[PDB]
Amino acid sequence: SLPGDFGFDPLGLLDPVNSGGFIEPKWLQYSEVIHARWAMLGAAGCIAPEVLGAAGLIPDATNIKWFESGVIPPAGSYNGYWADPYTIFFVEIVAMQFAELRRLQDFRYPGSMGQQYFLGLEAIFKGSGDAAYPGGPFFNLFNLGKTEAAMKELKLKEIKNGRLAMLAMLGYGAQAVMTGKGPFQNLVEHLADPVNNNILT
Amino acid sequence: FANYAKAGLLCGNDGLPHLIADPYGHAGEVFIPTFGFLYVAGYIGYVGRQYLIAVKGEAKPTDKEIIIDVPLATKLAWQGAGWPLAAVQELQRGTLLE
Amino acid sequence: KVKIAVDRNPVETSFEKWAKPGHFSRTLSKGPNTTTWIWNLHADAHDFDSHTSDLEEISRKVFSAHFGQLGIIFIWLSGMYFHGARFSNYEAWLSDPTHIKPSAQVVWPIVGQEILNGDVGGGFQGIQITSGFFQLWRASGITSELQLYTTAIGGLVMAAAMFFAGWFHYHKAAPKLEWFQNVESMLNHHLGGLLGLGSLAWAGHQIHVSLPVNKLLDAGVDPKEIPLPHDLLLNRAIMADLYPSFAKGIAPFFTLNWSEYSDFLTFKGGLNPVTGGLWLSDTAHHHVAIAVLFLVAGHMYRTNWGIGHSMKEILEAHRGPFTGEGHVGLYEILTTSWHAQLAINLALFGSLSIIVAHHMYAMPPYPYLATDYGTQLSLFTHHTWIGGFCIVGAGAHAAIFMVRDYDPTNNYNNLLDRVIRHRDAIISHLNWVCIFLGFHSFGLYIHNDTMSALGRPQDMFSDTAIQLQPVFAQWIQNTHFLAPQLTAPNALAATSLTWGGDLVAVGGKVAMMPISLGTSDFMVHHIHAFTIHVTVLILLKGVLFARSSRLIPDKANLGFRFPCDGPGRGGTCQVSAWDHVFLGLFWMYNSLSIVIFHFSWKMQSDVWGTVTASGVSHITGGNFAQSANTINGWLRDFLWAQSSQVIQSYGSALSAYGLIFLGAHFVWAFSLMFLFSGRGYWQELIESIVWAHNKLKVAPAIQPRALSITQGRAVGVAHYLLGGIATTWSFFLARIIS
Amino acid sequence: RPVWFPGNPPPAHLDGSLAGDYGFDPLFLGQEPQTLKWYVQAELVHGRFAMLGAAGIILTSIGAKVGLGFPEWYDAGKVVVEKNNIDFPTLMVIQFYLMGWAETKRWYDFKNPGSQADGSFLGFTEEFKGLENGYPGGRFFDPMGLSRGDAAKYQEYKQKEVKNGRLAMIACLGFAAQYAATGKGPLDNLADHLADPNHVNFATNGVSN
Amino acid sequence: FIGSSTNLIMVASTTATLAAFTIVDVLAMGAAGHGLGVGIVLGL
Amino acid sequence: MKDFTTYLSTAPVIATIWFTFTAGLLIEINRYFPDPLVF
Ligand SMILES: CC1=C[C@H](O)CC(C)(C)[C@H]1/C=C/C(C)=C/C=C/C(C)=C/C=C/C=C(C)/C=C/C=C(C)/C=C/C1=C(C)C[C@H](O)CC1(C)C
Ligand SMILES: CC1=C[C@H](O)CC(C)(C)[C@H]1/C=C/C(C)=C/C=C/C(C)=C/C=C/C=C(C)/C=C/C=C(C)/C=C/C1=C(C)C[C@H](O)CC1(C)C
Ligand SMILES: CC1=C(/C=C/C(C)=C/C=C/C(C)=C/C=C/C=C(C)/C=C/C=C(C)/C=C/C2=C(C)CCCC2(C)C)C(C)(C)CCC1
Ligand SMILES: CC1=C(/C=C/C(C)=C/C=C/C(C)=C\C=C\C=C(C)\C=C\C=C(C)\C=C\C2=C(C)CCCC2(C)C)C(C)(C)CCC1
Repeated sequence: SLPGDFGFDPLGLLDPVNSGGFIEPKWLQYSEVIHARWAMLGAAGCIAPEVLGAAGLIPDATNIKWFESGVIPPAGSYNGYWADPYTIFFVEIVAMQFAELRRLQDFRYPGSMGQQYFLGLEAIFKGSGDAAYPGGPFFNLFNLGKTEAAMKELKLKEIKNGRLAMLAMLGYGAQAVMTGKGPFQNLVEHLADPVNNNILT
Repeated sequence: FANYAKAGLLCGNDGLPHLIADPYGHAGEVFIPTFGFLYVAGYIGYVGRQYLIAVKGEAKPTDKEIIIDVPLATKLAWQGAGWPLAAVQELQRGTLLE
Repeated sequence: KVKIAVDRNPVETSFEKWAKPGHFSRTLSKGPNTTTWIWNLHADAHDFDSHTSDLEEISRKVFSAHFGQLGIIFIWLSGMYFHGARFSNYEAWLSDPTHIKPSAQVVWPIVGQEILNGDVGGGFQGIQITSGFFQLWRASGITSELQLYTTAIGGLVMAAAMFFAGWFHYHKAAPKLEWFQNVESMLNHHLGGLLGLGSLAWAGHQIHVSLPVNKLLDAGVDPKEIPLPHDLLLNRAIMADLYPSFAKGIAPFFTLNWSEYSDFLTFKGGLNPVTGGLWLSDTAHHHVAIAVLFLVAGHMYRTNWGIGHSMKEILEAHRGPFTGEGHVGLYEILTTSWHAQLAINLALFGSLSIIVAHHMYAMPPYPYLATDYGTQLSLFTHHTWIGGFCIVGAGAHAAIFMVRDYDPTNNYNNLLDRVIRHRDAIISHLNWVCIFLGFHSFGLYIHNDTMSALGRPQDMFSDTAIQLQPVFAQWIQNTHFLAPQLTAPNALAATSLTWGGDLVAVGGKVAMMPISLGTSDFMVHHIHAFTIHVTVLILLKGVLFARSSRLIPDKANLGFRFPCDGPGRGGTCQVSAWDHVFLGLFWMYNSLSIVIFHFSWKMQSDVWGTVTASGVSHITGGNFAQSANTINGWLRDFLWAQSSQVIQSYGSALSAYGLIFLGAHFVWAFSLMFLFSGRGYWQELIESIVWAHNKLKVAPAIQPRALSITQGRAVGVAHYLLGGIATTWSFFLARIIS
Repeated sequence: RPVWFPGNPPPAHLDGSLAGDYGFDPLFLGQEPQTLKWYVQAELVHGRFAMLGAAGIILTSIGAKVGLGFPEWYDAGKVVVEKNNIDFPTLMVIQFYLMGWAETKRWYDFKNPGSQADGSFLGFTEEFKGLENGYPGGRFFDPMGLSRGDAAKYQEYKQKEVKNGRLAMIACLGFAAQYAATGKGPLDNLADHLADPNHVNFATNGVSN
Repeated sequence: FIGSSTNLIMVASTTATLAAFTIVDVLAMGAAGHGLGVGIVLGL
Repeated sequence: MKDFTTYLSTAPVIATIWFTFTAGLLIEINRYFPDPLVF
């Protein structure tokens, strides 16, 4: 019934007999998807400057590696920002508090977020019975997957780009600790001398 | 040391202050404190008396020895301030003894 | 199919049962008529087996109970760190170990307690600690208090998480019986994840944090001036400079060129001469090996794939002629009885804590450990105790299994049956061997006292006159020091200086030196072995006849915990298994007490002291070998002479130890009232007192009752132990600190 | 109806009948209805004292930040005391008498609806009536008689009053935790933040607080 | 890297142990040959 | 919370909330009036 089912569970997690807590079918399909959606943001978001900068669109300052942005101060922090990294992290917490807890309240109560006023948006945030796939004019402006078949296939398309982008992030990290360079400088140096620029070296 | 010299206690050949326990040079050593106790002990005892009796008539009294009726106890607590005046009057009245 | 099985929301989480004491039993739930109620509800608070017959509910209770325990322990660990950060001398102690006394407690200024804040060094006034945290901290590479604060806050969070975990796994998602029975999986995960990955990741801490920071400190450079342990990670230039093989990175690892890692992964042994502790490099390699061993070991048992052993198969295989059917039936027992498991586990934990004491005695693993005699005596005595207790507990629960769980009809087992069928021979032989041992150990001391009193020293058991040499022990010592040459070539020095030579000393004090073994040592060991055999006699007799004997054939029906079966049969006082545990505790206390006395006298006389012009002055001047051969020698040269510092501890920082010295005697003696008497007297006393109450209308509804016979015994043994142990506690610490 | 934690339904003991009732008692404090009748007055008075106090700082502080005459709220007690003739112990004791009187009478209206109503005072009968736990009204407490005007007009103010109450209580404690973390006045804390808001936050000096 | 006495012996011990079959057998007898081989190289 | 308060009014809890009170009281009085052998 879940999309991305190619039958891969050595560890009997999704087995619904005597389930409890966070080892719940409804729950994990959710995680994987939200995981997928974030992972694809990170994958395309980590590289883009290193690429676009090298491409010569982005100035000399901005064109940094992913771990040199000021997330991990000791690996490098940026300067040229609207503010310091901590006056940001607060603007983050308030926002992600709102926009993650709301999303939790659709999971917890389907109908909720539809009733209690929220600057006109309460009309929007009704849900879709299914949690992972809310839609409505906010989160599906183009009304794509107009049929049940075309939707199920788009749900197939989503999870696979995701799972790939999650491994890609497991990539960029495990890669950055051993190399100490960004996964686009690793790629171009690997085009130049495939056997010299390698794990084994 | 200065505040025992001002108090005027009797110090022996030892160099330590000994105490006087009968009559009036050294009343405050024992004679005053003594009443202090018999009061506060009598206070505690008579509050405890008025609690156990006040429960006694209520189907199962044993529950009130454990899940103590706090707002009963805290009313008896203050009532137990004037206890010798009640304790005497109760010895008079003849409700004090079985 | 080993898999996650859980019940959803089995118990609602309102305070409806808090407000009802004794909810857990139908008997107590009715309320108190007598005061005995009060005791009973605390006695049986954790006794889940009598509450319910359901193995599921019990199983859910037991670990949630364990999550609660772990929460408490974290909170405890949190405590020590915080105080070590907030109320301590550690930074002062991280700059002149030799001349600062470790302190991590301050008293408030009221009621003269101020005097307890003693002259401990580093410009700080306080209580000298003997827990040994300061050395842990140096071993872990801790340099500043801030770090201790941060560790403390982490422990508090972990406490919260464990408490959450325990509520969760009972009130939201309680695992199913099936779950708890996945023994093979439990064993594998505990061996490989917990121990294996534990010592592996630790070894990570040791190789990346401990080893570098330690070398710079031992070099002598000011701790404030020492680089921070994350910069060791991102600047490996500092690590390359300290040990060269880092230049090659993790390449030598994969290429199997491990010999290049001989910089920080050694096998030298002995002590670090500048600190009197084991090499951290030896320890790092120790944990590295151990991690691999445990990791591969944790892949023995069958789980969700064909591969792996089955416990039941290995058990059912192992049978022979003399035993009949052998191990058969044991798996089923040890997958259905918590008691049996508890019994096993307590025996081996306990044994472990004692071996930990010794191995920590002989091989000080922390910096400036060996030379902090207070810490060393405290730790060895402590760990020797808790072991003691745990072993007796093993016996207790073994018997509880024997009474409550054993059912031959349903869960048969023959090993057990054959043991039961010849118990009489076992107990009779243990009896014999114990009288033997008693005579040929105590008897030797009495003989010595008599010969010494009658003016015949040439007839005594002593190195001078009689020789009873520990020839074996001396052989093994011989083999141990010569081992680095022949049987362990790659090892540079000995494991310990108490076997080898090379007397290593720090700050003018003796860290460690060869321990001579003579007649006196021959004596005390055989006393021990006597004491252990007696304790085993009591406890084994307790467990084997828990169910039935010639006197009481139906003892099994009467319970584990019960006083007697009357004055009949001539009199049947203390027949129960509990009573065996009862008496077992006294002999255990006896045995353990001679061990630690042995330890303390041994250490002050033959080992510890100051180091002068090419020579050694021991604390008690090697009197042991000549004095410990008579009871009078203990009485005078140990007890009488050593108690000096405790008895005059008044007016000082150590006065609390004098107070506790007296208080512990008080409480010890106080136990004797309960132990020597019986509740018949007490109940009549109580009758008269109750009269007096009723006369004044002050009688309680909860009818005042004397303690049960069993409770009298429990209170007795408890106060006896607490008194005894606390007295020895005040003794040693005031002694060794002063 | 609107709630504190949208989606999560409000607890039974809250009706939507009381002013500023947003289904918020996550700790089950005000469950037993008497013990909540008690808290609806604590909250009101707390908020009324807090409002007077916040209005009390917010005007002195601009008065000090408009002309160099008025003192900062922190060091503005001694400035009142030292400069002027008066002593501390007596004020503190005078206060306790008047506030003692004022409270001890409100004290015996919580337990007894219309107690002080009996005229047992200065013949003032009708002014010390009950009315509604938290709003006493009459010619003294509600001189203009918004209390005795209209049903809706008064209901809306209960709403206004508790909210302002709760905002002033927040506001006040900021004043108190802002002097603490930065050692300055609340229109120096406000001027510094308007000129360079991205940098002059807590992030600078004001820690987790 | 594909050359020295380190690797020559490792590949020989794996193919020797495997010769003595679903998914569970390969990862086992593969870890046997590697469980074997490592001691030969750290040895010789 | 009728239930939670009954628990807080249990014997062992009251005893402790009572003893920390009459302990403090006696520590407190020994602070501002230190070291008495009279009054
Ligand atoms: C399924 C299963 C099944 C069976 O039964 C068993 C097994 C197989 C075991 C299992 C498992 C699997 C796996 C492995 C998984 C994984 C996952 C992942 C990795 C995820 C990620 C995931 C991931 C993610 C989300 C991520 C994200 C990220 C992001 C946003 C980023 C961001 C950023 C950026 C841009 C920039 C800056 O400067 C930095 C940062 C800030 C950093
Ligand atoms: C919802 C909605 C609604 C409406 O109606 C419509 C619309 C609007 C359309 C929609 C939206 C959408 C969106 C937003 C999307 C997104 C996407 C993405 C971003 C993806 C990614 C995605 C991504 C991905 C896969 C990624 C991947 C990656 C990879 C493989 C990587 C690789 C690598 C590595 C590791 C390493 C090396 O050294 C380098 C490289 C070679 C580089
Ligand atoms: C660098 C790095 C790191 C680290 C890591 C480590 C260092 C780990 C290790 C780990 C390990 C180190 C593991 C191991 C495992 C092992 C095993 C699992 C084994 C097994 C074995 C067996 C199972 C056996 C077998 C056999 C034999 C030998 C004989 C007969 C046959 C058989 C087959 C049975 C991390 C990631 C954190 C981060 C990034 C970087
Ligand atoms: C002055 C003095 C003195 C002397 C004293 C004396 C000589 C005394 C006597 C006394 C006596 C000869 C007494 C008698 C008594 C009797 C009786 C008969 C009692 C009774 C009691 C009761 C009845 C009680 C009750 C109660 C109360 C009131 C409260 C609480 C509760 C109770 C219930 C307990 C001296 C020199 C020392 C010091 C100085 C001062």
